[PDB]
Parts: sequence; structure tokens; C-alpha cells
Amino acid sequence: KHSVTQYLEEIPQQVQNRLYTSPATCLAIYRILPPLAKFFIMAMVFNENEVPLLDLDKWVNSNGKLQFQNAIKSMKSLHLLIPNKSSGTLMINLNPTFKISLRNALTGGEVQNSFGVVVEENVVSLDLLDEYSANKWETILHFMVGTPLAKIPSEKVLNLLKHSKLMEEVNSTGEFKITNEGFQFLLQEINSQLWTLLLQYLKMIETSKMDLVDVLHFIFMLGALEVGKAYKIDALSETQRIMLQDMRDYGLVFQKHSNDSIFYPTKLALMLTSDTKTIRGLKNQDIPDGSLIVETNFKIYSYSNSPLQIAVLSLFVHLKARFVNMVLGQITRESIRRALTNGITADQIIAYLETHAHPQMRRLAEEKLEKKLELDPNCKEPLQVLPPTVVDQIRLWQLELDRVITYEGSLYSDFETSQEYNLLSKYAQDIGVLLWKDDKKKKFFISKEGNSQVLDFAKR
Amino acid sequence: SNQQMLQQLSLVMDNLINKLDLNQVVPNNEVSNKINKRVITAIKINAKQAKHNNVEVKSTLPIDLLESCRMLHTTCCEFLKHFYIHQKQASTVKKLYNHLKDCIEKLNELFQDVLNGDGESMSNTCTAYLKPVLNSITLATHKYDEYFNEYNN
Amino acid sequence: SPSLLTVIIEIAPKLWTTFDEEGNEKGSIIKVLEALIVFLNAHLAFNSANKVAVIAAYSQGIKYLYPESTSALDMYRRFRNVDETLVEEIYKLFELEKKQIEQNSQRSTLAGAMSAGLTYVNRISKESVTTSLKSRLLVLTCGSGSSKDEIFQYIPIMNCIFSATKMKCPIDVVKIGGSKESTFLQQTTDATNGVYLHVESTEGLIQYLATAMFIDPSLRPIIVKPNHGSVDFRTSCYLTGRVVAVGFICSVCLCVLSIIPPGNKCPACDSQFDEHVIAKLKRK
Amino acid sequence: ARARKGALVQCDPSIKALILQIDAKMSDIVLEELDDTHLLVNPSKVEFVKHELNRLLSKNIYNPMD
Amino acid sequence: SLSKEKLLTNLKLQQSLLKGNKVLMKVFQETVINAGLPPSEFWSTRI
Amino acid sequence: KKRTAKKNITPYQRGIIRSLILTLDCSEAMLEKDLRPNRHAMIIQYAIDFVHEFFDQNPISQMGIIIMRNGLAQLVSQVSGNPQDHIDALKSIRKQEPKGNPSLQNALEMARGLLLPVPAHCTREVLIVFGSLSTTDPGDIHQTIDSLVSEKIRVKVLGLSAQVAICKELCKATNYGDESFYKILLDETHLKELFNEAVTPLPVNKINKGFTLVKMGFPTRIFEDTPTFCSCHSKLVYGGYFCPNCHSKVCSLPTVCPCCDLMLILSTHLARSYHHLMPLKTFAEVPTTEKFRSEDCFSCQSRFPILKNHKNGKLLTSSRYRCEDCKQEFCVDCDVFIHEILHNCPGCESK
Ligand SMILES: [Zn+2]
Ligand SMILES: [Zn+2]
Ligand SMILES: [Zn+2]
Ligand SMILES: [Zn+2]
Repeated sequence: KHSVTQYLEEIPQQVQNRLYTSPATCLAIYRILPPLAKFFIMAMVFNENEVPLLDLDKWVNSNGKLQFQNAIKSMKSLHLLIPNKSSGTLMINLNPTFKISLRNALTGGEVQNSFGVVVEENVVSLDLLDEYSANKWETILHFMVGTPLAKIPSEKVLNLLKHSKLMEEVNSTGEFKITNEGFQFLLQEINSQLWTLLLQYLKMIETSKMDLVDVLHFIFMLGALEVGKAYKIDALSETQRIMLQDMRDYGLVFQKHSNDSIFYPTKLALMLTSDTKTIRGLKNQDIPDGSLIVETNFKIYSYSNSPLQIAVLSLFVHLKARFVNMVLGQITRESIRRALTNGITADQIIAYLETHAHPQMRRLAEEKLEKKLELDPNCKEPLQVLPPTVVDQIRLWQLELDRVITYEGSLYSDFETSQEYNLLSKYAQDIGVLLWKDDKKKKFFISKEGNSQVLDFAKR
Repeated sequence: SNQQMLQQLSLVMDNLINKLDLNQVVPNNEVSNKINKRVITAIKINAKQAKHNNVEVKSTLPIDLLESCRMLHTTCCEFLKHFYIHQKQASTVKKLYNHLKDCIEKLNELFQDVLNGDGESMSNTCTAYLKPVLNSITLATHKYDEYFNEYNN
Repeated sequence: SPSLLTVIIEIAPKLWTTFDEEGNEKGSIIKVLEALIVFLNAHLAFNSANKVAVIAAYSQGIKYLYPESTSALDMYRRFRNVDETLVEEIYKLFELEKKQIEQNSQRSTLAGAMSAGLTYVNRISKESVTTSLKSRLLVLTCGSGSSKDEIFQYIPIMNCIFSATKMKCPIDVVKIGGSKESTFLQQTTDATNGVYLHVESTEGLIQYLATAMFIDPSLRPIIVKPNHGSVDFRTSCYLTGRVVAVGFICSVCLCVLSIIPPGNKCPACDSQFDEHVIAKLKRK
Repeated sequence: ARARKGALVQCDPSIKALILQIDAKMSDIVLEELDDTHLLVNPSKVEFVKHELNRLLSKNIYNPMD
Repeated sequence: SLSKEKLLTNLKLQQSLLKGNKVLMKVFQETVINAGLPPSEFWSTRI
Repeated sequence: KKRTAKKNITPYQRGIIRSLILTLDCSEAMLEKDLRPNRHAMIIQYAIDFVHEFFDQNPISQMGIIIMRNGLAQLVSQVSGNPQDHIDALKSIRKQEPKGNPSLQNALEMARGLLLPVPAHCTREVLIVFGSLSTTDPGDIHQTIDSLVSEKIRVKVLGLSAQVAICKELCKATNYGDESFYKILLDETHLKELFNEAVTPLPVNKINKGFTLVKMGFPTRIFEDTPTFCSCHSKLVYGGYFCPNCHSKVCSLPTVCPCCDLMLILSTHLARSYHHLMPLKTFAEVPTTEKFRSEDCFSCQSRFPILKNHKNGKLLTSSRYRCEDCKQEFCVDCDVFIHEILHNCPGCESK
């Protein structure tokens, strides 16, 4: 995941404030920050005066300081605030545009942008054009992955996929195949897929007539809530209107026909930020249609099905004869070796199975779950909540094809005496952060938690 | 005032509400920055005080010895507070009381020796560890003295 | 982690007048109402779209405000619907006021309010088995005079406490009125892991609210903000009325009695006692 | 604050020596060799290191799988 | 079968119980071997 | 079609204090295969549940646990008021496996010995979870039963899948003759509810007995943290309670003061008692066609009332089970919840 939040902080500060002028964008980005930062920001928003950092330290206690650093580093990186070495101290305060926009949003501000929606006869039916948006999303997914017939006419969308290198397909020969990007597209279920596509449209649509402030205004206004009336008609910039038409083509806009009307708020824009339920001629009833198969016997038992879904399953398992409720497929080392040929790591698939194919594995994941977390301290043996056997077999296939070991962290030095090194090693063993250590070299390559805690203890 | 003025004020408020109003912008925010500050002061004061609740002795051998002394004095006082309540075995109570006074003096000498040898900080820790039991036995002694004076005088 | 903050605002027009009587009449409950609306919106925004609920306690009963029982049969705009609906309901309730309303001043239905709110929490939690709701309710009371401590509600309050603890539902309380520490409420917040706030009258609470009435959803690594000690030296003697320390509690009656036994038939259950037992007590 | 970042590699010393050989063949991208069991490398070229490792192991073993 | 005076006089039983717990024998001796308590009442607590 | 208790006819007295001595059964019989793991494992699991429950609802009582292995009764938890000790003891047992024959007589005698210190106002009890179909006694049994009933010791037993004559005699004997206490089970859920109904205090129609005022005092929490110091376990504990009279620290409990030996409680225990003394009238199920009341809930706001004329559906019933004294409706969920968890009737509180 490119972690669009990282792209957000990527952009410079002045354009960040340019975006913060739009209160709805302020709210939407408030939705994204880690909870610690959320709470701290909500504290600061009202008392119109900077605050010393010492208070914001003493606010948090023990065994939870890691999140303090997470929040402060994130917020500084995206520069929502302005640290102030006023008297040599730290006089924190938000980018005041952010503060005022947010406060306006909380109590009836002047955000005509966020208020761009119009209330009228929302003749849009729940299934009404919702099925059409779902069908468009399925069509583009199939065309990108490659179906027997790809009716994907998104010439702009195809150009974005190709130039963006969305999938390892020979666009010169017209191929739309799964690359590392294609593997990720197979991985990111909904939010991941929509996010990758939005980032691709951003990167491709970045040359001329961008108006990035208007771009994000339109995007978040779409994700915020149903603008409905007068959206497409009134509430859009010129380039904003063009981007809206393009998104509506991309499915992310459920604009009605007649090419001129209010905004058509498809559920997809909601899906962009919701991180919630995923379900979308005139028939389609399934809260658990996807009937995948995955047990301890490493077999594929399917009753429920979805053609693109089962094709995704086939992307790492053989197909011989499609059946009524089943499809001939058995997951083996060869089955995942198919994706290993694409170099697909046995990592995304883990959480994928934990999440996807569950419409047919609800009872399976419940019996594996068994609520064996509160019962874990008492009964020390887990009831295969997340199947470890399958994980071990997958790791074995991955190991069979790999043979290389790597570690994260950074090399450390200036352990002048053996006493500091030994005490830090003991503390790390207490906290389980030392990958490896040696007093002879006074060096190691681990996470920064031990150094952080020692420095905090020393300075304060 | 009740009844009349009650309904009066009630209606006044009802109106004020109905009188558009409810300016959540005007909702205090904090109004007086000073008032705000004062509220924060109160709250940080309380946070500090309740935080003072951090939910390890030095001389392990003296610690165990003091623990033995505490157990001893505890059971001794146990027997008194049984007997001093219950009742005709007065002489048994007398023996218990004399022994308890002896134990109190013993612990006093113990504290003296601790202050002499372990110094002050360790002696301070010992005194802290033994404060509750010491207070209880002292109170028992005082209560017996009061009861004995009452019976005698 | 969604939370169901179910405020319980009591509004006694008697106590509303007392609030006007207290200090000056420099502003009716309107201040409290507006601050409550804002705080409610704040919580409604904070989490991932977690419901709320509000109940009242007028002089002759209680009635819901927000969930808006079947009647026909801006900013995110759901804030809009919640707030406008609440205010319409509350104005309707204020229409429900007259002399016959002035009549039944004998009681104060706060206990009914808390109990019903807890029932509501149970309803919502039970229906929403998926995505378990870390719920927790609130209490706003206009502290008035004319009764130093009404006690005829003592038991149902504690039953509320025990229900809360079993249901794992912290219950925070904000008393606005005279410097009379609402003992039962104080024990309620302290026991059920809550927070007590005895504000002065006319300050715009919104700061107090958003500070110390927003940290109870599903956090609890954070020091609560309770006032001075919460002594559990409990109820005064039923016969006497002076707070007891070394109690003297009868029997199956369970009433707590002072050092003054009437010698027979503890004055809450007709149970004559063993005069031998009476003498045994008198053996001191 | 001293934190020397890189691609830390830890394995058996024989595989470490083989990795050093390969790395020298591909112009010594290994930043440091912390000990007989740890290596500090630049993550830029570790991927092609693994690629060439796969190539040479396929060349040698060939997986008869008889 | 079991009586207060009976357990009081069950000296062999009492010494067996002394053998029962190190903590027990320790506290007992330091209440006794320290010129402290007659065992009678000491058990009168522990009946 | 209803399954309700008609009326409660001892809503005047219960044993509020208790000293219940649960006695399990760990003997070769309990190793048969009728309950899912066995008899024994399921038994001990439910025993843990019952321990938690009972020490909740009767938070002022004590309890002791007794097994019956190899014809011997080996006490596995002294009679004590701290649930955690008993919980741990049961944990330990559950990993150990039964043997020998159940010696009901020995267990009975051990109990009768065990409950002697319990004072007169406290009430005694035993709860035999008898699993087998035999005993093995080293003495006369009717001798023991007579001694028991002489010592005013009610006994309730929960046989497994049979009825044993002697046990029936035992229950009928100690409980003042009135036989209702030998309930035996026919299903696991029946077993859960068996323990549940064992939790509550036990009235039948109490003979006029001595009723006695009991001295006790309440503690006040402590403040300091570093001054950690304890007088009931002789440790350092960051802060606890003070006996109002003995005036010595005591680690958190409703326990008895270990210095001056008087009972300690806060009140909430007394509140639980109050809840048990005077319960509510069982909520009535309103007539299907004669109700004509509000179409909602009252405590909650449910939309489950009727359907208005639907051949058989409306002919079924009208979910309006409504309490008497307040005469307000309540949906089934609300009534179940009120009568199970919180006993303040919503409407009946408000008037
Ligand atoms: Zn203790
Ligand atoms: Zn005491
Ligand atoms: Zn209901
Ligand atoms: Zn009722």
C-alpha cells in the first residue's frame, strides 16, 4: 500500500494549507489520522492559544508512548501544526487555516464547498444505478485482470493502467496481466483497489489543468456524503467538472444520464473512506455469495461463487471443469507456485483468505475463531482461529522457492561503556526489541524503541 | 420562586430556546481565557494528585527480620484484642499486656538499632514499613491503659 | 470502536427556576441545551458513526428525545437531523408544561431515567451482536435546593449501578447547582468507573464537557478527572439520619441503624429481637 | 541519535560467504559485514542479488527431482 | 471427637502440625523459643 | 402455551448470609461418556461458573470445596470468602483425574465437621454434585443424617442420570421434610440452570428461628501508594482499606478483619441482598385480543407488538407481556432482561 496518507504529507506545506482552506477536506483528513493525534487535535482546536509539549507528554502514561511518537511524527510530517521553539520550549499549534476550517465545519462554517450538495427529488434507487456502478467496477476489474472478453472501454482508464503500469500486461500487445502491480490489484480487495486506482489517476492526471486543490476538493466532496442535487450542474470547477466526468466514467461517480444534472453519489465514493461493508440485469442477492473453499485438507470446496471472484481464486489454483456450485480446483504447492511464477508473495493472500472467501467460510472462521482469545490465557492452546497449518505449508513453499534472510532496523553505535550496552540489552530483552546484540562491537540493528526510551529517561 | 416564578422562568427558558438562539458558536467555547485557564489548572491539579498512585526494600536480611518482628507483634496483639474484649481471665490479660509492652519497647530498641546501623534512609524505610503495626499496637496499649484507669478509677 | 453515548438530561422547571434563582437569572438552561447539542455533535463526529440517545425527566414523567419514537405513523447533515429533531422534541416537551404539571412535584424521576436508559443500552447491544458497542451513558442534572438529599430514590440508583457494572457501561455525571456533593451520584460515578463534575452554573460547559466527558468511550488508559475523595462511609442511620461509621444493621430487614437500638422491632421491619442479643450488644 | 540504516542480513556463515562472493561479483554492494552471522547491505541491489542467486542455484542443482 | 480442650491437649498432634508447615513451626518457636507464648493459647487461636 | 411460575409464596424470608460447602465428585464413575468431554470435565467447568456466580450474588458468604476420590473426602479449599482461591483450586483439580468410589458418608462427615465454626446467624448448607450410583461408607449413614439434621444443616444434591434412594432420603430429611431439593438433571442446559437456581438463597417455609443482630463495620479506602503495606497478607500493597475499629490495613475484600475480627462490607453487598429479598410480581402476558394498548415497548422502544389479523399469525399471540403494579407493557426481551438482570421495574419505578 502506497498509504495515501504518505502521499498527503508528501505534498509541500503551502499547498497543504491550500487544501486546508476546504473544510470538508479538513474533516476527511481528520478521519484518517491515528486516534492519538485525533484526540490531541480535537483538544487543540478550541483553546485559542499554543500549548507547551510537556502537557501533551504528561497526558499519556506508560505502555502507550509508541503511539505518542506515531502521532507527533505523522502530524509534523504533514505539517498540520507548527512546532514553535518560542522560548526554547515547544509551542504547538495547528496550521491555523486547518484550525479555522475545522472549527467552522463543527459549528456551521462558510464551507460552501462541503455544502455544495443539493437536496431534491433523489429518484436514485438503492439498486437503481447502484447495480450499474457495481457492473462497471466488475467490468473494469475483469478487463484489467483479463477476462475471456474484456468490454473495458475506459480508454483513459486503460491509458492510466498502462502508463501507470497497473498490471504486468503487454499493453503494446494489449495484454492486461497480473504483475507485481497486478498481484497487488488482486490483493487489495476494495479500499486497496480503489486507492491504487485513485493514486494512478493522480499520477497520470498531474501534468496540466490539474488544480490539485480542486482535485482533492472534488474527491473528498465525493467521499464525504451524498451531494445529490446540483452537484454535477453547479458544485464543480471547470477542471473539477472534467475530473468528475472522468471519475464517473471510472465508476467512482454514479452520475445519471442526460450528461447534465446534479451529482450522482454512487456508493463507491463512500467505500473510499468507510472501511466497512463491501457488497454493492436486475438480480443479485448475496451477503455471502462468494463461496470459496479452504480447510485443513488444503482443498477447494465451493457452493457460493462469483465469476470474477472465482477467477481470482484460480489465479493461484488450477481449473479443470466448472461445476454448478463448484469449480474443479485443488490448492497445492503447485497451485500457489502458479502465482510464485508471477513472484506473488504468500503474504497478501493470508489476510485475503482471512477476509475474502469468508462469504462461504463464515462458519469456518467462527469455529476456528471459537473466541479463543479471552480463553487463550486459561486454555494455553489456540483453537486454530487463524489456521497455522496452512500458514506453515505456505511458508514452506515460499521457503522452498526463496532461501534469503533479512532484518529491519538500523545499525547503532556510541555504546561507550559496557554498562550502558548491557543495561540496554537487558531492557530490550524485557521488551523484546533486540534482534541481536554484542558488547564486543557495541553495535546492533534493531528497532529504535530502546534508544527512544533511554533518551527520554535521560533528558526528562 | 416555586410554582408561579417557577413556571415563569421555565417559560422564559423555553422561549429563549424557541427564540432561535442556541448559537453553538456562542456556546462558551471557553469564553474567558482566564476561566479556561483556571479550569485547566483545577484539572491538572487533580490529574497530578490521582496520578500519585503508582500502582523493593534495601536490606533483604533486615527486611526479613523486620517481617518476623511484624508477624510476632501481630499475633501478640491478636491475642490481646481477643482477650481485652474477652470476660473474667483478667490475669491472662495482664500477662498479655505486660508482654505487649515488652514487645513495644523491644521494637523501639529495634528502631534505635536500625537508625544506628542502617543510617537514616534505610531506617526511614523500616519505620515506614512498620508504621501501621506500630500505630496499632500503640493504640492498643493506650486503650488498655484507659480501660485499666477506668476500672481502677 | 463505536460508542453509544446516551445522555440523560433532567429538566425540572422548578430546578430551572432555581437555576434562574441561583446567582442571577443571567441565562436559563438554554446555555446547557446549546452546549449539550454541541457536545453531542462532537461525539457524533469523533467515532465511526456511532449512534447516540437522549432522555429527559420533566416534572410528571420521562420521554425520549433523540431516537424519536414513531410519530408520523447543515454539516454532514446528520448532525442537522439529530439536532433539529431533538430541539423540536424538546420544544414539544416544553409545551407539555402547566399547573397540573406543577402538581406532582413530590418525586424526581431521575432514577427512572437512568434505569430506562440502561434498558435502552441493553436493547441496542443485544440487537447489534455484530460490532459490539462499547456504550456508556451520561447524566446532566440541574442542582436545585429545597431538598438537601432526597433519598426515596436511593435503591434504584444503586440497582442502576450494579446493572451498569455487569453490563460494563461507565456512567459519567455532571451536576450543575449548589455546592452539595450528590452523594449517591458521587458513589455511582466512582463505583461504575465514571467521572463527577460539579460545575458552577453559568459557565459555558462546552470546555468542561469536551474535556472530561469525552474520555470514557473505550479508552481507559487515561486518568479520570474526579473531584476530591469519594468516601464510602455510607447511608446515615434509618432511624437517626446521622452518617454512620460503625454501623449496626439488623437482619433480614437490612436497614442500617444507629447506636440507638429501639430495643425491639427495628424501625423498618417488624422484627422483635432477642433481648438476650440486645444485652449481648449492650455488653460494651 | 546514531542510527545506521541499511539492509541487515543474517544467516549461516557459509551462506554469508556465498552472499559476499555474489556481491563482489555484482560490484560489492554490501555496506558492512557486522560479524560472521550478520551483514549490512544497501537494499538497492539485494533484489538482483537474489535474482542471480536463483540463477546460479538453478544452474548448479538443476532440480533433477528424480 | 474434636473438642477445644482436646485439641489443646493433643500435644503429639500439635507437634505433628508443627512439622506440617515450616512457617507454622517458625512462628510457633519464635512465639515460644523467644521466651514468648505458652503453646496452649497459641493453638487456642489456631484450633 | 406458556411456561411460567404461577406465584412466589415465600417472598418474606431467605437465608441472606450463607456458608455453602460445594462437594464435587471425582470418582471412577465420573469418567463415563455421556457429557461431551466426560461427566467430570463438564462438571468442573460448570462448577467454576457457579463459583463465580454464587460469590457474586451472595458476596458475604463463604464456601469450601470437597472432592470424593478413592472413597475419601480430601478438602481442596478451606472455607473462605475469596472466590479466587476456590477458582484456582478447581483449576488445579480439573487437570487431575478421578479414581476410587464416591464415599458419600465420608464427605458428609467432613462437611459437618467443617461447618462447626460458622456462627448461628450465618446459615449452613451443602451441595452434593453426586454423579455415581452407589456409595461406600465406613459407618452408619442414618447416624450421620440424624447428626446433620440435629445440627441444622440443609443439604441439596444434584444427581446425574438416575435417582438414588438414599440421596432422596437425605434431601427429604434435612430440609425439614419438605422434599423439593433432590432435583436431578436430564440435559446439559438443565444442568446450567440447575446450578443457577442453586445460586440463590433457599427458603421453603422457615420455622421461627433465632434472628440476631450482627456487628460489622465498613472500611475507607486508603490514599498513599509508595507506603504499600498489608496486614492480612504481610506484603507491600499499594493501598487498601482500614478497619474502622481494629484500624489496620486489609487487602481489598468483603473479608473479616484479621486484627479485631469483625465483618467488613461496603454496601453494594447489602444492595445485592435487598435485590434478593423482595422481588417483583411475575410480569403477566397480556391477552391477545383484549389488550388494545400502546404499540411500542415501554422501557425500550421495540416494534414487536402484533400484525393485526393474519389467519394464524395474529391468532398466535400478542407480545405484550406486561407487569402488574405499573400496568405498562414491555416486549419479551425487556421483560426477560428485567426479571433476570436488573430488578427495578422500569415503569413501577416511575409514578
Ligand atoms: Zn493483604
Ligand atoms: Zn479490625
Ligand atoms: Zn422493550
Ligand atoms: Zn411495573
